[PDB]
Amino acid sequence: RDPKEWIPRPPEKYALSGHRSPVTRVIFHPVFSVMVSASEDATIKVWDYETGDFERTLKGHTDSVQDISFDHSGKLLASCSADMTIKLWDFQGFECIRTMHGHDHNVSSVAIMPNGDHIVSASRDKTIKMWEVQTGYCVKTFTGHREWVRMVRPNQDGTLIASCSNDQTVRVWVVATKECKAELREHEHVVECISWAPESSYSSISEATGSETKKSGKPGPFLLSGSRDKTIKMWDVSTGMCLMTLVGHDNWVRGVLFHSGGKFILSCADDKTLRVWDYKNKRCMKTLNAHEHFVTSLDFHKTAPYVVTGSVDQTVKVWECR
Amino acid sequence: AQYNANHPDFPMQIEQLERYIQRYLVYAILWSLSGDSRLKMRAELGEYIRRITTVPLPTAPNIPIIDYEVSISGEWSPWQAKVPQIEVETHKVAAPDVVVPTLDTVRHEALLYTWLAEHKPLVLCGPPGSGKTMTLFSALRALPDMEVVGLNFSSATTPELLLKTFDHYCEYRRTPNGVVLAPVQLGKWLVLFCDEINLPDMDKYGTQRVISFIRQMVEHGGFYRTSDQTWVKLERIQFVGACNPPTDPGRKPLSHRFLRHVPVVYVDYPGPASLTQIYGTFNRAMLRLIPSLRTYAEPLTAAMVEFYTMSQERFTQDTQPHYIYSPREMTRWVRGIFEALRPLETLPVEGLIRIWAHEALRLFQDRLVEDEERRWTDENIDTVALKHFPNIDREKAMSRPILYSNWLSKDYIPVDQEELRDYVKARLKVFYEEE
Amino acid sequence: SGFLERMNTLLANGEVPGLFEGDEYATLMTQCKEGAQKEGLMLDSHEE
Amino acid sequence: NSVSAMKLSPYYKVFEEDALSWEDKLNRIMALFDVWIDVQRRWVYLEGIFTGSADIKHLLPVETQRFQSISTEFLALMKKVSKSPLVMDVLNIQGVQRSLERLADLLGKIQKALGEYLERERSSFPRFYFVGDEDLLEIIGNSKNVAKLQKHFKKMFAGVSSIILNEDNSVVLGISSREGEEVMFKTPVSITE
Amino acid sequence: TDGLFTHVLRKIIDSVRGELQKRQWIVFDGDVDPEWVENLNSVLDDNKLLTLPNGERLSLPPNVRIMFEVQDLKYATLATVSRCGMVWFSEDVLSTD
Ligand SMILES: Nc1ncnc2c1ncn2[C@@H]1O[C@H](COP(=O)(O)OP(=O)(O)O)[C@@H](O)[C@H]1O
Repeated sequence: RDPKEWIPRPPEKYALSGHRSPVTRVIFHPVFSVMVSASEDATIKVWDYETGDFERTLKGHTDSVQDISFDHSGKLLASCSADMTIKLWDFQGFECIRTMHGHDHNVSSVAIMPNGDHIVSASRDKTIKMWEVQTGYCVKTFTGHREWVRMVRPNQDGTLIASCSNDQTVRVWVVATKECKAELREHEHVVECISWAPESSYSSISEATGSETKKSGKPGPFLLSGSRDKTIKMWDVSTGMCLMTLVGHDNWVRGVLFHSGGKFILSCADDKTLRVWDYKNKRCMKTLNAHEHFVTSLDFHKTAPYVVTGSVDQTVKVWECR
Repeated sequence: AQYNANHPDFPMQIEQLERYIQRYLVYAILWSLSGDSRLKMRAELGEYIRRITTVPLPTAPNIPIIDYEVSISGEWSPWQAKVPQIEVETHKVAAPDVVVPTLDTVRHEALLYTWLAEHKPLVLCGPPGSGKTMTLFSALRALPDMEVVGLNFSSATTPELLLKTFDHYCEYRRTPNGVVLAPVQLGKWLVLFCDEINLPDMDKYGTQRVISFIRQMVEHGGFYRTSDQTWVKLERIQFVGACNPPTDPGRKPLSHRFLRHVPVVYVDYPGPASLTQIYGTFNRAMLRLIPSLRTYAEPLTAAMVEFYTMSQERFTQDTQPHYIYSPREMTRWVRGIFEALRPLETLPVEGLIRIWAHEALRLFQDRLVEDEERRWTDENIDTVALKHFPNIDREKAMSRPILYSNWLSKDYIPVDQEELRDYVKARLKVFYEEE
Repeated sequence: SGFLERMNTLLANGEVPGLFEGDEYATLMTQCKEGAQKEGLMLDSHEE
Repeated sequence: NSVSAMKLSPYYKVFEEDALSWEDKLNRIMALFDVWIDVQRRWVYLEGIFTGSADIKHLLPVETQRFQSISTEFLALMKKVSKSPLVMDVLNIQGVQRSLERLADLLGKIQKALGEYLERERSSFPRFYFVGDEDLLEIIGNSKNVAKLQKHFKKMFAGVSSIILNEDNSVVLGISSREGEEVMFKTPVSITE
Repeated sequence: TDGLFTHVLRKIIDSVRGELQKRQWIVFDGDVDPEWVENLNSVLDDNKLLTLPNGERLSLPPNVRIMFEVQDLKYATLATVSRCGMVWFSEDVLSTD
């Protein structure tokens, strides 16, 4: 097992199935060896991926839960549901310590800042809102999108937050001054998912795309935007140019992310497959028939060689990597 | 005069001028007295001229004179020498721009160029899809000093439709001789292409206002500005018309007073031989994507031509108004197959037939009204395919639920009904909570 | 019937000559410049 | 000034038409060339930025392509001026007036879009921090033409009003102050190397 | 972005249309208070420089003269008075005749 090169394999490890509704998203706990998944039955079930044993359900949401996230310490879980509410969970006690209102429609994303003192969320009211962890007050609103904003994700340092909306555009914002750094629009259809480039991949991205080394030394933040036109595009936030376009998915791309080692791209779509991409050569090695229905999301563990993929068939699967 | 310009050292001599004019005059008479008639009538006029004239004529026993142009040297030369068997590039197969040369095409393009060079108004008459718009646009490519503007006439068309175009593409300027209308640009002649001139309805007294308006602009070189009752003179403006035959439903015959200024050229439907040549070239270029399928170009073209012929005669405007079939359908037929073959790196012969059959249904069956016609199309598609493509898997290519979609794959591939139903049901669930 | 007339020209040509006049035509030229710059090409004349 | 004296002349009445005609041409010459000299100057020190810098294309891709579109049409306009360099013909150019106004506007838009490039360029030479953006663009753009750089050394040095160069203007021989005092470099600096 | 006085001085310094070869005079016709006139301390001193917040420094050409036309100096500080040569125009200079 190469410590930065493992990829998932067709033989699944565990097939966890307790949800009564399609699984929306699946995430890994940064510290503990435990798994958290959110579904459309207003439940957030927590699983252990080493033994595949269900532990507990985090209920309290009225309607379907759309996104969940963890802070850096793993002590807080931020969940957003379609009931216009954002709930903050004390993970040690497994209770809802704060409920956040203010969105005028369905909330489809949520994330905790790397500093851990602020929460960013995006909803169907065409706004991206920011909240305080301590007080639960809305402090900033990022307007400018013309349609439903589906996902919002911050960069490594938390200074920039990216958002993808139904307006077929991907916008990068500056948290400090709320300005739109760039408007990345090349997808011909609605963009579903976004993902940033980890620090271990800037050199690989620069040498793979043929981009010359910059005098500053920083190649610039790189963004991925999977959309429903069955294409995956990698962008240069600094320059606003689409570095490459990945083709090969048979349906709408629902999730995309980098390998922890920054060597491959993992992406799941509605074609019932999970695909591993080589951005070095702009081609796909392995296609995994993950589920019997649409694949809603995927996540890649930072250290352990495990991949989790949610699906509409109400099944959460854990993949060994070899 | 152009010949003398090209030959400054050797001006054209009288005996060459005498020969050239005499051949041209006979060539001019045939195209001026029978250009608005069928091919049979054109041949009949040529026979009558041959029986009475003394000008030297082509010696071909059966080729009509209309197939011979007049060379600048002063000798008859067949039109067949200017229609070479070209090879279209694969990426421009059945494109709107590309025109396959044909005997009728070159004759009309030269005739269209002659009238257009004089800025003389002209009207192309023929059934829809026969090539009236194409031939004119092809001729305008030989005249870089002209800009074409497309106007579509309807039953409610009235002269202000021409007026609003004038403000957009021309400007009114004050001159000492009066108000003169000219295009905003300089040096190019504006050509107003009126696609359906004969639909504008007559009043109860049998007069079309726009036709009289066009007649006024061409005979008197201008019109009247109704805002200030000021005469306006047209400059660098040309009129070109297109229309279906007046006997077609909804069409009205044009006024005789309008017809004197406007020669009419008849563009009939291409014959089976012409259609085979035109779409055989398209098929050969299109089928170069799959080298293993290049041997099927001829049977594919014959099948496309044959089924188009049977469909055209079976369904006519008598039953339903929209039962109009033209080469446009076959152009869409080639486009449909070419798009379905671009992403595929290989395909068996049965797969090509399935795509060929799929496009036939989407073009000739979607507009049929009752089930009897649809069943007729289904049966005859199989018979045509079997007749031109023997010894192939019938069931593999003629599976009745012929469904093609790019929903379940990155490319346009056949999709089974059951998987398609499941996917649409899953999509509908998302469609409910989104839209 | 005028509803169909505008539709008839729009279908075949993709543009209605008698739609944008006066300020509307002047206004249209603004985002036409703005739209062209966004997609990359630079155009200045009203005809292009 | 000469024609204005004709305006007060009592005999101007028999030459109202022609003298007034020259005023229309003379004033239009002034209007055409007042923007021309500026537009020419901007293009001179903007092309040096976009040609002498290799990293500007990757760091500033969107507006670099815009400059080449501006540059080529400026070259196209200047080329046909070279074809007919008569003052009346270039004045009688179809749309010569508006063509320079968009040139002034487009070059201005490009110039305002270089702010972050010049700020980073100041790190290479520390003394560039005491030079305005307009002057710094002139300094970097006109590096090849060192003749016009003599007016900027006073803003970067305490007493170096101007430098002393060889006939080829390729090797720095010394420096000069505002009073004419000169310092002869022991080892002259070559710009070619 | 340059102000009114800076733009006038910068054009003279640039001398695109031969400004330096002329006699340029800048007259400040109005009231003088330390809010704006103290910004000319370096201009009116031996430095002869107009220092801007952006770090740009504009040397005063030898052919330009800074002029003030004022009716009173009840608000001007000692720094402004000491940096300029005073020419007193009593009302008796311009008689009724
Ligand atoms: N020689 C030819 N080469 C290529 N295409 C042809 C040829 N003859 C006919 N066609 C097809 O016939 C169609 C003519 O349609 P069009 O000219 O638009 O009809 P109309 O002039 O009645 O509107 C075109 O789409 C063209 O593809």
